[PDB]
Amino acid sequence: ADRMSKWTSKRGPRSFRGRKGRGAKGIGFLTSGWRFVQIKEMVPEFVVPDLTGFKLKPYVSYLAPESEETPLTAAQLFSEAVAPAIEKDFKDNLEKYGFEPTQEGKLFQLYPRNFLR
Amino acid sequence: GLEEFFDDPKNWGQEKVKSGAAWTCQQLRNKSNEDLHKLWYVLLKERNMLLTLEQEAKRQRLPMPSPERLDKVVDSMDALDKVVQEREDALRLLQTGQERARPGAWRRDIFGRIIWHKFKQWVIPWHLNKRYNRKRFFALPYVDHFLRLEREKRARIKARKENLERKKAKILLKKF
Amino acid sequence: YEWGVRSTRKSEPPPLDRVYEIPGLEPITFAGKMHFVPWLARPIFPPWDRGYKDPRFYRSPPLHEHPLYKDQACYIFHHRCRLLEGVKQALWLTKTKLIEGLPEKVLSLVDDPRNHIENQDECVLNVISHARLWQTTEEIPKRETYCPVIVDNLIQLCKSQILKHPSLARRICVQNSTFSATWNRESLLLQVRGSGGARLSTKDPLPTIASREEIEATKNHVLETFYPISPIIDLHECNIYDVKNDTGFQEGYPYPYPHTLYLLDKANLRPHRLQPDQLRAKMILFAFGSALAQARLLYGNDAKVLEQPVVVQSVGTDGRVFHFLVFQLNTTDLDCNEGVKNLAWVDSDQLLYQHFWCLPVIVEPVGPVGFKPETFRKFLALYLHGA
Amino acid sequence: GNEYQPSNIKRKNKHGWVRRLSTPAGVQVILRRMLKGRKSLSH
Amino acid sequence: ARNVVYPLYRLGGPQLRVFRTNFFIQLVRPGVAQPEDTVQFRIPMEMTRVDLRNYLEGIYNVPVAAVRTRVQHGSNKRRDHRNVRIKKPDYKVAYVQLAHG
Amino acid sequence: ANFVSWKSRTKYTITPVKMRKSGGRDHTGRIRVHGIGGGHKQRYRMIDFLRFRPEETKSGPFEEKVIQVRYDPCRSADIALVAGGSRKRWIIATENMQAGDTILNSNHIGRMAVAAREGDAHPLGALPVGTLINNVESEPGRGAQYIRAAGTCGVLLRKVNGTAIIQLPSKRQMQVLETCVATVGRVSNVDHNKRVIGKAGRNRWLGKRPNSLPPMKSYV
Amino acid sequence: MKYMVYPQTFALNADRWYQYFTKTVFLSGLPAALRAVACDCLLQEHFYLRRRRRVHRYEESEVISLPFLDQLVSTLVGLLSPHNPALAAAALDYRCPVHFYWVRGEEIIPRGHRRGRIDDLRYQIDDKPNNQIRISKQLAEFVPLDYSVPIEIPTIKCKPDKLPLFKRQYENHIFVGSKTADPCCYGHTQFHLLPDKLRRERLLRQNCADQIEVVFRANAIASLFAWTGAQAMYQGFWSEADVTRPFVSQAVITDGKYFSFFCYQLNTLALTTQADQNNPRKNICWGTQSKPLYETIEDNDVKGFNDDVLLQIVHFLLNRPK
RNA sequence: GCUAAACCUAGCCCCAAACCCACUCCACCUUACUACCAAACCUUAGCCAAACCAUUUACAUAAAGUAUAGGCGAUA
RNA sequence: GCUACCUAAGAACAGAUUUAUAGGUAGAGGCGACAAACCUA
RNA sequence: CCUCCGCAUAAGCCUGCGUCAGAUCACUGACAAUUAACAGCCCAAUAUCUACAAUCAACCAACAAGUCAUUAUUACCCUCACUGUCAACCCAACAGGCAUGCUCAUAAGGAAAGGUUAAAAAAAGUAAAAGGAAACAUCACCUCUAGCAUCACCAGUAUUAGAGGC
Ligand SMILES: [Mg+2]
Ligand SMILES: [Mg+2]
Ligand SMILES: [Mg+2]
Ligand SMILES: [Mg+2]
Ligand SMILES: [Mg+2]
Ligand SMILES: [Mg+2]
Ligand SMILES: [Mg+2]
Ligand SMILES: [Mg+2]
Ligand SMILES: [Mg+2]
Ligand SMILES: [Mg+2]
Repeated sequence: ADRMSKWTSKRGPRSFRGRKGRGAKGIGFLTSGWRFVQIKEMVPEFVVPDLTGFKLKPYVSYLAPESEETPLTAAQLFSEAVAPAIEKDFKDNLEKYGFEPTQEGKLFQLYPRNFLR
Repeated sequence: GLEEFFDDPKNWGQEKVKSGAAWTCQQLRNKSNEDLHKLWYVLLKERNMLLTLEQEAKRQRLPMPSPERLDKVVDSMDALDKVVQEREDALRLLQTGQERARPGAWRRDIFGRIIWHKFKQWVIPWHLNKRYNRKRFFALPYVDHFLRLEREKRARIKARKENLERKKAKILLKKF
Repeated sequence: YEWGVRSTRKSEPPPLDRVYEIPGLEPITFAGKMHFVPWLARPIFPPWDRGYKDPRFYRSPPLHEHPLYKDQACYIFHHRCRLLEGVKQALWLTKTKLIEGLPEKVLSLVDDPRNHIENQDECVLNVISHARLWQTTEEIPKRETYCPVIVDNLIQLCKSQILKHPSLARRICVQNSTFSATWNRESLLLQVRGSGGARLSTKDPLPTIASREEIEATKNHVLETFYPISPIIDLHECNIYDVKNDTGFQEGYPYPYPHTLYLLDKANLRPHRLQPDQLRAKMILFAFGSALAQARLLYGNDAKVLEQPVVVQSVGTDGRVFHFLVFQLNTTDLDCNEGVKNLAWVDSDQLLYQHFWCLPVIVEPVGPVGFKPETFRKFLALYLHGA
Repeated sequence: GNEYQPSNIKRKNKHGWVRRLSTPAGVQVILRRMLKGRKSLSH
Repeated sequence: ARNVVYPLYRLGGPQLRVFRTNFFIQLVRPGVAQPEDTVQFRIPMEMTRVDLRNYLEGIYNVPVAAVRTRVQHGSNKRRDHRNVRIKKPDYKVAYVQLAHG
Repeated sequence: ANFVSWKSRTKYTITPVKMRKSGGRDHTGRIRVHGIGGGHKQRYRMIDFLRFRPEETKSGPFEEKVIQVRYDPCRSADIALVAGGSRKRWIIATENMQAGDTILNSNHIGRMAVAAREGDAHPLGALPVGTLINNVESEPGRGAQYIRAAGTCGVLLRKVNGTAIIQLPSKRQMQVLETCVATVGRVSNVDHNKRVIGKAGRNRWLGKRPNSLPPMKSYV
Repeated sequence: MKYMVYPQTFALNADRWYQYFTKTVFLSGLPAALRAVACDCLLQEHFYLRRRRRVHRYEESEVISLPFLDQLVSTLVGLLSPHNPALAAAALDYRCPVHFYWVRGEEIIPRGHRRGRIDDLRYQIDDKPNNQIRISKQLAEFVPLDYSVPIEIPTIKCKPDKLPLFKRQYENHIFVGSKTADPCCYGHTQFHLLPDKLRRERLLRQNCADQIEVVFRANAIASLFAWTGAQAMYQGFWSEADVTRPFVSQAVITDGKYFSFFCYQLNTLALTTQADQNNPRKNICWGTQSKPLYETIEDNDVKGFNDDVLLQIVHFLLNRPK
């Protein structure tokens, strides 16, 4: 006879506790003997680089000046990236410019996205 | 090296940690992607230091040495994330141009309202998906009176706010 | 009346509308959207396939496209194979003669009291207390765990009695034993694939039991078939078969000649177990199977009279009740129904005890009841039989 | 008297959302609560 | 790896790496007396135990050996001026017992 | 209200299976029959309605050997689970049908009557008019519906050209074709009516809670 | 309530905490055709048997190595039957557990309706080595009865929860592997096969470098105090009446890739707090480093027979009462 | 004297005009707030008023509350 | 989801017994050893 | 001096006499807790066996007629994830119930006397001479209807199914 709480872990009986969980992402699979096998394939993989020798400190000193908030406009960035290649090529078929027909073969595709955060 | 899980032991007890302002977004926007990874990891370390320090301050039931430092590091990390999202959005706009980064649609749900549903990456197909076919995303005529009633409630709040604002304006002009 | 109502069967398909029956125009079905819904025309999808190959849902290829599906189906004898007519069916299928009473060739070792363990009935009662009383943490265990443990105990007693003579010390006992073999009898092809207990093997085989005069006299022995029940019933219809012979052991195995086998039904229910005559026939059939397996391992599929008759023994245990036998085959022309055939000498109902009483009354003694160690003398003699 | 002897499995059965959404009158019930604007839109 | 859908993975997919993992962490002093070889933390609501091992190995390269998870439900007996049940921040806590003494 | 029907298997097998009772309750969930259902637990085995059912790769008559009439809760008379060839089938035991006897099912209708056994089943053309019969079918191959209770018996009152007429257990004339097969004699568990429960324990254990001439029929 | 001490334990540095739960002395050291027979068994369960089911490491020791050690122990008993006469009177139980109760621990339960009071912090240990040989004559003592030693056992640092454990209720079974009614009171030796989830390969996947040794020593100490308390109970002793003649035990623990031995001269059949004040006696559990016996896997036969393994097997299998 | 009183002003009221609501990331029809394997429309009814009860009966201005219909009894 | 009756599938000691759990019968009803009793003060 | 309880799991609730301070027979805010082997959470296809109860299971002795078994062939390699664990607890009157495993008073647990005085009327107990009362269901039986099948009756066939009477 109580309902206003959330539906977190503790609700009712054994299996009723058993199915749901908090906000994890699943890692393995359930096979015989009620034994879970978790592959290294589906696991999270957090490989950060080496931090030695990077001179950019975590905070920025207040002695530096201020600038203008230049949002990464798609046309502006596209012009800035494709200006020299198109300028040389027209002075000289967008595959030379790198236009992607489909991202079906790339590691980090965009539509759908397969990267992480 | 667990020694980084606490902050610098030298600054302990100094009542204030002399930290600079957060990195400006456009200023941070001029750094490389590898440099961006470096900045994010450094931000993670400093933020962890902040969380541990604040929780310990609660455990010691005392004030905080540098209260603005935690939120400042959070804000700088958020700005770096904004830059990362801007770059990924520029990539999505250039390469294919789809608007919402996840593929999805606008449709109607069993509550009868108009919404945008998100598709989910799943193996089996929509002609055999045992769960997705159970998703009753259809509405017969039995949603009419409730839908118009929802319109009615929306309009009631609308006229209420308008009347409140204009009458408050009338009293305000009466004050002059 | 055909069995089974249609109610819990599959749902009948509703009538597809004539919109799909349009001769020229493909209807605007539910394909573009994602709603198996009423507000449109029903999408009709073709047969798609899962391109990915994964363990989780990879279904078998059809069993007409299988790489090995012969027209001549194998009649199989497995560990669950309860024969129909009992040992008559076993004698029909394996083409073997039965002789009541044990064979005296090994039984002559049990005549002298020198081949006996000291306080043999006392050590037997000790095994009885270990099994029926002191097996597990429970107060009174069921025979399901006890009887196989009792077989293990008797096997250990036999292994420990080896100080008197090193001969059976040249023998080993291995578990997880699964042999398989084929035999063509009268017209039918049969395959026995059996996994059992106490694969008791050694280096050299034991000698023959009876003389070749009895082998010639086996021509007069006739298989009493059943009618109208043919003796091909109570097998497993292996419609997909694979022609081979399985010795149960790969190459490089020392001491691979079989001697004897031990079987029991570890069932929680007598209904879940083999019947006593049925278990005796099961032991006889598994004996013939391991014998034919050794014959194929030694000289292969030569359907004729073997130069040395292959012989092995086996015993079933009911927890207290045991039934032992020894079988000697010398011929392999199982398609032929005459001539020399296998022979069997058996001693059934060789019980360890009448029953077990775990608690007193008010009175009767506690422990094993109706114990007879002369059958235990016979079993211990069989443990050294042919060595 | 101890009549209310509730149980969570039967609770989410007889008062849940799937069952309350299985027949369209319950969908109307959901909508009625929605225009009533409660919080516990189901049980 | 919180607040995002991770990519769908098949039988033999690529190793789904990270770029800048957002799952920050907080390791506090123990409250009751505890053994020496373990340090615990108030990890956020998302990551796995092996994920905690990996995040520690990334940040500091610690010798993670054992990993522990307990779901402390926040309490729900404390009321606001509107007199309503307002549950606290619930938290799932973790512990990494570190190796090599 | 989604109770699936108890008879869920479609293939014949020698063993009984667990079936779900109704207790008089209909598939609309209310009791359609008063005082029905709820006895001691029993399982449902496939009872073969066709006495002579041809097997795989076979034709004509076939004999078989029985195992044991046990008291099967699925029937009122005794039971004859019998194996023949490679097929096992449980039929209703006759008045004189014991274990160890061989039972032959034949379908051939001879020129004259056939002196069959006590528990033998044959076509209507292979039987004398005025013979005690049991397990009477209604059509050729439909299955032995009529005259199947314990101790019941029926006499073939007349035989016409390709037709038989038999008095049913209610002394009602039933006229079927000669292409229908029936078993001779009376069914087992005789004098089951002559029995006294003594108390209400057996009647309540029989699946029961407390409570709330004809013209000649033809089939050819 | 009772704490639970699983034999094939998981925890790091667990030998010390299990030792404080055991209050034993932890010391290093010790107190023909066989090699061919052992290689034959290894080849039998490894190569000479055709596996119908494909060999899954989901049952790695569960499909091969347990039958391997079983064959080794049975054939070893058969071979050494000439050497030690008491082996004739010995039973060889296989894959059977034994149960006993440890009684040590005293602290008020922290928070609740049973506050402040002393509660008998019992614990129940029930476990199985792979195969146990049981002797009808009690073995002699390795060190003397109450043979003192220089070092002191490690002591607990905190409550019984901060190390990996749990406390449940289960029936207080105190069993030698059998009831009191069986004749074979003491034991001959024991043979333990490790669980798969703590594999040395899995330990290599783990960061725990040396603690496989801790694992072996701990499960051995558990089995040793187990069989010893079984001796004490079958000897009629109690915590109400301390046992005097030394509790003698011997055992082998294996994990397929290595082997190890252990022995026990247990002394404190009563280790409860009400008697722990008047407690000058102390028990000892001896064991040396684990070592590998079977080295590699060729196609036909194995090579590099670590002859110390079978020699120590005979050595622990040969001792007898006088 | 204490309890107490009293105080404006929150925002509601009707209208005028005008067409509105629905994507921080996420998840959300299984036990809704959990990342994953082989089915829809089918006439509203009824009282009330007849002094009880039954056919009948509702769920811009002007002609005109006239022509139509009423157990020709109440009205629409 | 109490209770009435039934199904599924467990439990205790001697039946027309009781009961842990799911599920089913909706008022113009079901259920009823029929008390013109029950089905949430 | 009490304890026919108590300890656990089950269900069910939801941190609810843990810690540091306030002052409300003398509750509020902040901080800390419960680190699994037990229990869930499962199980790659297509066919094919699965009559021989259980009661200590060996006899006797039955009826209410039995609560539990694979096998054949193909495909398949990588391992320890996630979630419950606390407590003086739950339903109701402003008398009671709670399924299951152990201890049958005990190792655990608990306090009916706020303080006094010793009135009647009442309530509970002890004691008292002398006398010793001054209808419904149902077995059995009878009657009636129905000659037969794929969602009840019924997977049944008039020694059957249903309805009435005593
Ligand atoms: Mg946990
Ligand atoms: Mg009126
Ligand atoms: Mg209910
Ligand atoms: Mg476990
Ligand atoms: Mg608890
Ligand atoms: Mg007390
Ligand atoms: Mg009091
Ligand atoms: Mg008083
Ligand atoms: Mg008197
Ligand atoms: Mg008197």
